Amino acid sequence: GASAWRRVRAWGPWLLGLSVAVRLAWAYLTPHGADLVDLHVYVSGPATLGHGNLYEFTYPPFTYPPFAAVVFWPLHLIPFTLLGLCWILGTIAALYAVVRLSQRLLGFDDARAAAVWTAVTMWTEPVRSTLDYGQINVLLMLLILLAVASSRWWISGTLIGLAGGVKLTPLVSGLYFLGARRWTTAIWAGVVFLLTVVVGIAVVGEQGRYYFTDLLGPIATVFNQSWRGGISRILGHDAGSGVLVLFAYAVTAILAFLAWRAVNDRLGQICVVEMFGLLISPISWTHHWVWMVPFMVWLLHGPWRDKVGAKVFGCGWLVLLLIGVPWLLSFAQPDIRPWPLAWAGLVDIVAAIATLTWMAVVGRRSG
Amino acid sequence: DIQMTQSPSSLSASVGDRVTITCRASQSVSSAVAWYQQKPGKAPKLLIYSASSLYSGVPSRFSGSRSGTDFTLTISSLQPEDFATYYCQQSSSSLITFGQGTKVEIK
Amino acid sequence: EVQLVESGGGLVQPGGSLRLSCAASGFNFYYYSIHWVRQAPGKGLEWVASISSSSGSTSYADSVKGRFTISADTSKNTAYLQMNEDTAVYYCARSQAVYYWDLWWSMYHTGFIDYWGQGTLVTV
Repeated sequence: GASAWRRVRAWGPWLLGLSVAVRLAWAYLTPHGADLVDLHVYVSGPATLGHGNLYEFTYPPFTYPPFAAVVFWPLHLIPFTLLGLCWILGTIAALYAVVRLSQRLLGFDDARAAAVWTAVTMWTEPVRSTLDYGQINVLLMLLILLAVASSRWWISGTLIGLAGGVKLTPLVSGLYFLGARRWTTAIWAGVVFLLTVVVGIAVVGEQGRYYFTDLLGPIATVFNQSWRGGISRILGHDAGSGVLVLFAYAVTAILAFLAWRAVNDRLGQICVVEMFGLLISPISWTHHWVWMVPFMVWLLHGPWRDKVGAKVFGCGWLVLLLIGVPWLLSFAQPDIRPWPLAWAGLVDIVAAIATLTWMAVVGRRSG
Repeated sequence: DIQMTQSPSSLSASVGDRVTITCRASQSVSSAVAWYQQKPGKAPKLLIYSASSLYSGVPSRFSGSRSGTDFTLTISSLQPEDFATYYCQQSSSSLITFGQGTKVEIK
Repeated sequence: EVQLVESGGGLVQPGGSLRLSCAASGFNFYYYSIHWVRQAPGKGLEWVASISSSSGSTSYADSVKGRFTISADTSKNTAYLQMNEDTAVYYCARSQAVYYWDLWWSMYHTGFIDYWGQGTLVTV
């Protein structure tokens, strides 16, 4: 029984050190293995400063706030190969730090167990596809977790503001921070965000206002795993603000609220908040689902570890994420729908809905 | 090391009387303070933890504290005669220190 | 449910060594911490040592002569090993840790849960 689990993590560092060698070989020994198109867009964007426009840019477009351009400006000096070498190492280092933060938030620590966890979960579909393009999701997750784990107002506020300046999606953590009654954190984060907007306006040729105006002014693919994507896939035409999308998001709001009320610890609350944010977002690719690792760790090591439901859900989530159902379906997706194939693009949505319902019911029956 | 000081002067154990005990600390223990109750010949038992969080299952010692570098317990009633010895500690400096403080009944 | 039992009490001589044992039932050591507290006869409580049961043992106060190891998942054993102080009564208790990060990692303890154990009668 427990004898098998004990001896596996006694040699955590070399299984982490074994998968990294395979990961750094796949990129540098396969055709189209180390293109890093997103890192290319990140770097070759701020190069057009002092001449031309950063938004009249194409790469065989840059649609990030000017604060990101200011941040990435001191990156075109370094040769691209060295930066590409360092980026992946930073990514796995951030993942290891995230697992360590989750362990400490539970109430214990173990370096070997964290190494084994990172080695096992490095190849999950969201994490697997995250570092294929060169995205920055893991760093933002690490920043949010560091802000959550801290106890000082200024540290957390500055971390949240800086994380939300570069990308506009990780501003949903304010919902959790208001839920935990940690006031003045939202105020300091808002001040930091406004200073980031001001400096972005000042550094570039007043392009931030135009960027925000254009922001207000494909989604039918199978990679998009949000409500809008699934409704559009089933219907065949764009859903938008339809007569069922309001009910579809409506009932997910109430399920998320009930599930949040069920749990009464930091990691569970932040996991439910991030799941709600993932489900509500209009465009949420599969690489945005890197938040299922802390949720899995909470399922396996949290207070509810004594139930035989939590175990079933954890194992099912692990196998489902490892298999990668939408990636498999992507080979059948038409260019622009047979219903046995169109009805399978909602597996992650139904899994999340079932998890929310189960947590809500077990929270209700416990009073 | 962070020392502790109390005022072992509680007496007369009159039924329904209020109780106040002070644990005067040094340095900064932050909010990592707990209190215990022990009867003669028996092991102690936790009463209040986190310096402001009451436990689950203590009906006769419903109180709190201040957390402003000085800690008090408001034992509103003394119905079961609550004859025991109470202690305060800290668990912040990687070392744990205790105190004193008993209660006696009327003559 | 949760139980803690001690057995290593005796009448050791002024010089030598002895060991203690505090077993458990109904929970797992991987999520909690174990401490030992002693009390001289006619005096107050005094803390001796602390452990994490997941990473390692520290906090040996100033009379540093004990060992205080744990054999996790092997009969749920907690054992102390003294190389000599004075007559007292020793207890074993359980607690939980809380972590915080302010430019560096600091931690404290929640407080020993009501799951205490009865004492021993060691005597030099």
